[PDB]
Order: sequence, then structure tokens, then C-alpha cells
Amino acid sequence: SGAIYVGNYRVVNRHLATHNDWANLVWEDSSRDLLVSSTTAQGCDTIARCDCQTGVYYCSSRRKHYPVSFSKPSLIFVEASEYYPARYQSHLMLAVGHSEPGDCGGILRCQHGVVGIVSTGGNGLVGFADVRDLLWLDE
Ligand SMILES: COc1ccccc1CCN1C[C@@H](C(N)=O)CC1=O
Ligand SMILES: [Zn+2]
Repeated sequence: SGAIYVGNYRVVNRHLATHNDWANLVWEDSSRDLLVSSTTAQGCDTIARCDCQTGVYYCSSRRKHYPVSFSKPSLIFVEASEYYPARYQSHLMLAVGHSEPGDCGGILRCQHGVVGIVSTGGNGLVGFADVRDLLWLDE
């Protein structure tokens, strides 16, 4: 689990969104595994606006933050899971790192701010849904 809190937005994995998220919906995209809802309180996270390919992510199944090198956002085939059939997910970045299903939502960040959230993984890989192109999160 986990979310990004920027301005009056809450960014979560679409597959982990709550009823309150759907009832206060701003935007959602199944192909990216992202959903954004509105919040009453202002958040403290800032979004990175950069082309970093190195950063640090939070892994809840280890209670640890790990430095990683990650690929550029792209269209990647993701195996069937409890939440989606096998399909191509867009704007996804891959790295070598530990992950388990409940690690989705952990933040990946660089020197500029939040880059994205854990969305996929298995067998010593972790994938992150990029948010750096979502310029409207800043206004
Ligand atoms: C960190 O995630 C994992 C790690 C190990 C094994 C599996 C996962 C997550 C599996 N997935 C992929 C998600 C998606 N399509 O974006 C939906 C889902 O349930
Ligand atoms: Zn950066």
C-alpha cells in the first residue's frame, strides 16, 4: 500500500483504490495502473520533473529504502495477477530490487522529488508507474 500526496491530490495504484477514492475521482488509467482522487488537506510530496534513471524506493516487505537504477518509462508486458489479466502496461519503469504484491504504492524518488510508485514485480524485479509526465499534479 501507499500513496503520493501532492497539493490536493492523492495518487494511488488503481488496483488498490478505495471507495472514497472512486467517489472523489480526478483521473484514472487502467493501462498505467494509476488513479488520482481529491483531498481536503494539502500534501507535502513534490513531483520530480526530470529524466533521472537512478533513485531510491521504499520496500514495505523489507522495511527498507533501496537505491536503484531504473529503465525509462515504456510499454512492458506484465503477467496476469489477481488484479489484471496479462497485458501491456504503459509508462512503466523496471529495476532490479526486491518486491512482493503488497509493496505496491511505495514511493520511488530522486534528487528532484517523487518519480513514481511501485506497481509490478517478481523474481528480483520491481516496476514503477511513472508520474513525471502528469504536469497537472502541480496545479
Ligand atoms: C510489486 O508487485 C509484485 C511483486 C511480486 C509479485 C507480483 C507483484 C504485483 C502483481 N500485480 C501487477 C499489478 C499491475 N498490473 O500493475 C497488479 C498486481 O497484482
Ligand atoms: Zn530527478
